[PDB]
Amino acid sequence: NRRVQASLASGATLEEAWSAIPEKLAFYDYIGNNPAKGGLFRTGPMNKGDGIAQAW
Amino acid sequence: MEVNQLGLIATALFVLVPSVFLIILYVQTESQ
Amino acid sequence: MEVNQLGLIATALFVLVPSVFLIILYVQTESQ
Amino acid sequence: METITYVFIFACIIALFFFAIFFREPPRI
Amino acid sequence: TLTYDDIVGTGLANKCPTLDDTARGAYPIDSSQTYRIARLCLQPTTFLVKEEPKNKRQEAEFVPTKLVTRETTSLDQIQGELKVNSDGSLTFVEEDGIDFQPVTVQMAGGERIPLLFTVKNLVASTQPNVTSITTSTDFKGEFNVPSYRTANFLDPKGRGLASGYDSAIALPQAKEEELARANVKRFSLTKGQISLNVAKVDGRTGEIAGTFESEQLSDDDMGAHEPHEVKIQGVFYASIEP
Amino acid sequence: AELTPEVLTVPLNSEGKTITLTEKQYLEGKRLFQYACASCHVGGITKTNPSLDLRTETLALATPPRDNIEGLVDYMKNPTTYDGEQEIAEVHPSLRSADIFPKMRNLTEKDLVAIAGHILVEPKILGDKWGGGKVYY
Amino acid sequence: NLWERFCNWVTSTDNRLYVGWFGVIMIPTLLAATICFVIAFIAAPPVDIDGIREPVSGSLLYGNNIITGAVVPSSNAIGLHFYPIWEAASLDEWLYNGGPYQLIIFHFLLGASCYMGRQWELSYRLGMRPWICVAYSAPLASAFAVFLIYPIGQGSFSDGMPLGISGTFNFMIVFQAEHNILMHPFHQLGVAGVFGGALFCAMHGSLVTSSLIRETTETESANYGYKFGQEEETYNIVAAHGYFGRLIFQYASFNNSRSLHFFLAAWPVVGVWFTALGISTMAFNLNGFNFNHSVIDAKGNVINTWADIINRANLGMEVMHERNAHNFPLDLA
Amino acid sequence: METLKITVYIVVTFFVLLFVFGFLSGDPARNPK
Amino acid sequence: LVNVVDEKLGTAYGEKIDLNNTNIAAFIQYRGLYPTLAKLIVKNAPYESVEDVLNIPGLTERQKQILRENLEHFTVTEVETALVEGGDRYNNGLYK
Ligand code: CLA
Ligand code: CLA
Ligand code: CLA
Ligand code: CLA
Ligand SMILES: CC(C)=CCC/C(C)=C/CC/C(C)=C/CC/C(C)=C/CC/C(C)=C/CC/C(C)=C/CC/C(C)=C/CC/C(C)=C/CC/C(C)=C/CC1=CC(=O)C(C)=C(C)C1=O
Ligand SMILES: CCCCCCCCCCCCCCCC(=O)OC[C@H](CO[C@@H]1O[C@H](CS(=O)(=O)O)[C@@H](O)[C@H](O)[C@H]1O)OC(=O)CCCCCCCCCCCCCCC
Ligand SMILES: CCCCCCCCCCCCCCCC(=O)OC[C@H](COP(=O)(O)OC[C@@H](O)CO)OC(=O)CCCCCCCCCCCCCCC
Ligand code: HEC
Ligand SMILES: CC1=C(/C=C/C(C)=C/C=C/C(C)=C/C=C/C=C(C)/C=C/C=C(C)/C=C/C2=C(C)CCCC2(C)C)C(C)(C)CCC1
Ligand code: OEX
Ligand SMILES: [Cl-]
Ligand SMILES: [Cl-]
Repeated sequence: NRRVQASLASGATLEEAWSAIPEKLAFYDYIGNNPAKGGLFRTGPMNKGDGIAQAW
Repeated sequence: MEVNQLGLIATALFVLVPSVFLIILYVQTESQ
Repeated sequence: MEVNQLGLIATALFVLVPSVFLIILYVQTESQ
Repeated sequence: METITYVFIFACIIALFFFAIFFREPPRI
Repeated sequence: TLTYDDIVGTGLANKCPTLDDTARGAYPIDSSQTYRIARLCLQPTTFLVKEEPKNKRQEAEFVPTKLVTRETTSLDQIQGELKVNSDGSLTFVEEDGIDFQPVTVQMAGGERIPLLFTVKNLVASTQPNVTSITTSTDFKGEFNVPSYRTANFLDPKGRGLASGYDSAIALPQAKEEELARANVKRFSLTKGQISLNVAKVDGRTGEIAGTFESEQLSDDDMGAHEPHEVKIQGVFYASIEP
Repeated sequence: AELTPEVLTVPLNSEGKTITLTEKQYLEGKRLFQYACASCHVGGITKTNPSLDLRTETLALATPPRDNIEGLVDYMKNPTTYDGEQEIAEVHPSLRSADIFPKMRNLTEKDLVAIAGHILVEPKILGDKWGGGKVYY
Repeated sequence: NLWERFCNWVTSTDNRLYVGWFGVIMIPTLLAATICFVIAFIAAPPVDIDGIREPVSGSLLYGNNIITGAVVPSSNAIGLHFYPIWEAASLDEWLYNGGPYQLIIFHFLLGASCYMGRQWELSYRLGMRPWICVAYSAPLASAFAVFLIYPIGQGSFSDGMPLGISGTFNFMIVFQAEHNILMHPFHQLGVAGVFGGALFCAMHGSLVTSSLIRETTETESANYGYKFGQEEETYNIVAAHGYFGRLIFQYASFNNSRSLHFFLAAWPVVGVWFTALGISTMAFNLNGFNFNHSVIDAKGNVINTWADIINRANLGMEVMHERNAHNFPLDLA
Repeated sequence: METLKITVYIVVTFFVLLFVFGFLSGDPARNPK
Repeated sequence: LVNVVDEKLGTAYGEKIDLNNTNIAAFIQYRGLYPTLAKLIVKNAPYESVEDVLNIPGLTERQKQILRENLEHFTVTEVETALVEGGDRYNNGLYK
């Protein structure tokens, strides 16, 4: 939100500001990557759960 | 039911490996 | 490779069971 | 998993060679 | 003068002829005459394959690869008609010669990319008014890229186009609607782009040399899968004859 | 099944005239064919040019017609292409080029008739096997 | 007298495994070939054996099992050219062209040849007779035939026997279609050598076991009737000969144990020697008997035999083997 | 690769020299009698 | 996804000698076409019609009438890339 507000302050449209956000940064802001959301016998990689992330 | 396919061998080896260990030790104790 | 899901367990038992049988017999012989 | 099984058996055989040679039952006259 | 027994096994057989640094002259083109290329030679030094992007939809880059088919990549003895068209511009029309070489390169990850490095039916033109072929003369045109395998080629299961089975015989009662792309073979024919940049000219012999850059598609395995975008760079040598 | 005279009866020229070969004559034409032809013409095919065979149907459509004794003997003297547009004795064994094809030197006129006959008789015995290839082996 | 200490340990008879001077070469080479084989059999990428840009997968990680797995022969483009690692621009190229194959078999053939010599060496150190190595020459020649001699005569190591189970079968089938090895009197002597070997092995084994002198009871193994290094023979050859001499006739049986055992060595070794030479001679295209269209009736019709049926089977392998590698009607290479 | 070639060449030479000098070191004498 | 080669067998190509696709070896099935005229036909291919084969430069009056006697055995379909590439018209990989 700090990076978006900075973009809006520089005179960019709402579509431009959010487009400047790295997909890697948005991916960190997703509870599926939270290590406190798994299960003891939910085995394997995280991609076995929510799936393999393709795009934002 | 769509269970874990590795669940079968994991359960079987969970039983066999330590059970065999005890059977080995026992039989060789009686033969003494 | 889309192989049989029972291939792993069938191979594991085919090794383990008769080999365990032999190991058991051996250890109770050396103890005699 | 097939590969792991094949290699595991091969590994056991090689191990068996080592024990059947250096830790064999010593032949006595 | 070198002979075959001096070159055999050295790798120089895959090397295009070169011109010394003192060859920066110009070969005059007289519109009254008819010209030809008696020998065109293309030696690749770098193969670039465009990575198939994730889902980012931003520009896909060409990554460096490694050649595994050794020194079997050079085109040579390519001859054709060099026409002087109305606006003074020159245009080369490829006719015959060793105008193709199968090449397999390996990408990071281990993926192998077979491709038919070729310039078949190349028609490359220059800018208008070329009184002489100088060291700033550029040749740009297009060529045809035929299928990597021809029509008689049989896959490991004996399927093909002009020959072979037309189904998966190992699976007699399998639904063929899924294996349709692997059962039905297709012969590809795509277009290629290439730019020949002259850097050296010997006006007394009619010999030119420089670097080229071509863009084409790789092998599609007779329609089995999607081809890759391949870029080939290297040097070239050509001799002009009236 | 035997080697009857009607089997050994082969066309002489291109206007209906025929000739009945003897059994020994056929055995001679067989021996001479193995001597100076078999290398390229085993079973009626052509190893150095599989597009042309020694089948009677093929010989008939040649120019000039080669489905007779008169035609084959002439070919063994002055061989030409299938259309007869050019002479090829420089690359095909013949009396005309027996200097570069030494096996054609000791071949008499009688020897050529026997060979020509064997070429015509054989497909009447083997059928489509003659000039068929490995398919009919 | 320091180099002498090294020589003594090398030629030492008190080592658990004898080293020897042949072993000085044998041990590194065999280890080299073995290590490379294990790695290649598991993790090697596909190999373009026929040199037509058609890579053949042979390793486990690339979709093979134990039965279909193989180390694939070097490319046909290479031929008989020596192709070490340092002759390739990269390991990727080296693997693509069948590099591991040459590395293994060359280290192996060297190691195996030294193995034979190593057998003579220990026998000399122990005061034995030295011809056990001569018996080992029979399988060693067989390995030399399919790994070295046949590629030489054919002009490529791509026509060498692949290091795999299915690849071996591929070698046998293609061989029959081109050499008719079955109708070759040397393979037939080889078959007679291995069938007879197995027969005589079962035969000798049964007759000695049958004539075992009772030293044990019914509640224990008969093997415990023999002690390692005992002076007395464990069986009765007189009784054994009495039996086999009546099974056929006495003059068809051996009363001499030395003469009998020599026959046991001679028969399969000589037999394998011939089938070894069979591959070696068929390597230069001196092929098996050809009786195709040999029987002819009075008219001239071909009367087929069992040989012509064999031919039809050979035609099937021929026209299908390496379906993309031939551009001309005659299969010479 | 040049480094590898030199390394193997030296390794091979070393062992071959052991084989030659080894058997030249009175091998017939090395026997029980 | 259709096999163009099989699909082309359902056209005139499967009945007559296609002057734009058929391998040169098929000209042997008729009199005086192989190999002279056969080479000329394939070389000057393709043709929009069968009769265009009569306008090949260098033909003699004898050659023209031979072609005329075999027009009924000829046909012309669209050039198939799968039949003309790799020099298949001169060698389709089929012998005996
Ligand atoms: C410190 C140890 C450790 C850790 C933290 C991890 C972590 C990981 N491993 Mg690894 N792994 C380890 C050791 C470890 N591994 C070892 C030693 C091996 C060799 C056998 C492996 C073999 C291995 C494989 C083959 C795989 C992983 C995978 C994984 C991932 C998923 C794990 C999972 O789902 O577990 C599940 C955990 C459990 C179900 C919990 C088990 C609890 C036990 C059964 C309790 C036993 C209780 C006892 C019997 C009772 C006693 C009673 C008392 C009275 C005595 C993760 C990244 C997976 C992956 O993503 O690969 C890409 C995968 O496929 N690991
Ligand atoms: C016992 C040791 C030994 C031997 C005999 C060999 C032999 C071989 N190795 Mg191996 N290798 C060895 C150890 C050995 N290797 C070890 C320990 C390693 C691990 C580092 C390797 C790693 C290795 C690699 C990576 C490669 C080889 C390869 C080779 C081949 C070519 C070698 C070469 O060019 O030598 C050149 C040596 C000489 C010219 C010797 C010069 C000095 C002598 C005295 C000259 C006279 C020789 C003459 C034959 C007489 C000998 C005496 C007597 C028999 C009469 C060959 C099959 C290559 C291969 O397989 O290519 C396909 C290959 O790529 N080796
Ligand atoms: C029905 C049984 C039978 C018999 C009698 C034979 C017999 C023969 N086979 Mg055949 N074979 C058989 C089954 C049989 N085969 C089967 C089921 C298979 C698998 C499908 C094969 C596969 C096979 C192969 C692949 C080959 C043969 C060959 C042979 C020959 C040598 C075999 C040999 O040395 O064996 C080993 C056994 C011995 C050495 C013991 C002695 C054997 C001889 C023949 C006994 C002779 C007795 C004598 C006539 C008695 C004299 C009495 C008095 C005057 C003193 C021989 C003609 C080989 C061949 O073609 O050779 C020309 C060959 O290459 N066989
Ligand atoms: C009944 C049928 C039959 C029989 C009995 C045989 C019998 C034989 N065939 Mg024939 N064959 C048959 C049918 C048959 N064939 C058919 C139908 C075909 C046509 C498809 C063929 C095609 C054919 C071919 C093409 C070849 C044979 C060969 C052979 C021989 C194989 C054994 C050999 O070479 O040992 C010899 C022993 C060895 C090769 C082993 C060497 C071992 C080395 C020294 C050491 C290895 C160590 C190892 C790597 C590690 C050990 C580890 C351990 C210490 C822990 C033998 C004479 C082969 C032959 O004659 O080779 C000379 C051969 O090349 N056959
Ligand atoms: C209805 C009616 C008429 C009824 C009447 C019946 C009647 C009264 C009949 C009587 C008349 C009559 C005799 C009829 C028979 C007619 C006839 C000709 C029958 C023959 C049939 C026939 C051909 C049979 C086959 C013959 C045969 C088996 C030949 C075998 C030849 C052969 C393979 C020999 C090899 C033997 C050999 C080399 C052995 C050594 C190798 C070896 C490993 C030996 C192992 C070994 C050997 C030892 O030696 C000892 C010591 C020990 C330790 C040992 O390891
Ligand atoms: C018109 C052609 C004319 C011929 C032309 C040449 C043809 C070839 C001739 C070859 C002659 C060879 C003579 C060999 C003598 C010998 O080996 O003695 C060695 C022993 C001595 O016997 C033992 O001999 C002893 C006496 S003595 O000391 O040896 O003199 C005696 O005490 C004992 O009882 C006895 O068993 O012989 C035997 O033990 C008998 C069985 C040996 C069989 C021959 C050896 C194996 C042959 C090949 C087998 C595989 C072939 C088939 C493979 C599929
Ligand atoms: C108890 C017998 C069991 C035999 C089972 C196998 C039969 C095979 C077909 C017939 C073979 C004919 C040849 C016999 C040859 C013959 O004559 O045998 C005879 C022999 C008895 O001989 P003697 O008692 O005279 O032996 C004297 C001793 O001093 C040994 O020398 O019988 C056996 O050895 C039994 C053991 C066989 C074991 C075979 C291997 C079994 C492997 C089983 C693996 C199971 C895996 C399970 C996984 C879940
Ligand atoms: C290898 C050098 C050959 C030998 C030996 C013989 N012939 Fe041949 N022949 C050969 C070729 C390559 C061809 C076809 C080329 C061409 O354009 O003709 C032929 C053709 C014939 C023909 C014509 C068949 C036809 O369809 O018209 C005939 C009649 C013929 N050859 C006969 C013949 C005889 C009798 C031979 C033994 C003396 C003989 N040929 C040997 C190649 C070779
Ligand atoms: C953990 C893990 C895993 C695996 C497991 C396994 C499977 C293991 C195994 C292991 C093993 C199974 C091991 C083995 C080993 C063996 C050995 C180690 C042996 C050795 C031997 C030797 C060394 C010997 C040698 C010799 C000599 C010395 C000389 C003579 C010859 C001989 C050879 C004898 C998995 C994959 C799941 C996953 C990941 C993790
Ligand atoms: O590569 Mn393996 O096999 Ca001796 O033959 Mn020719 O090449 Mn290929 O065909 Mn048949
Ligand atoms: Cl094959
Ligand atoms: Cl070829």
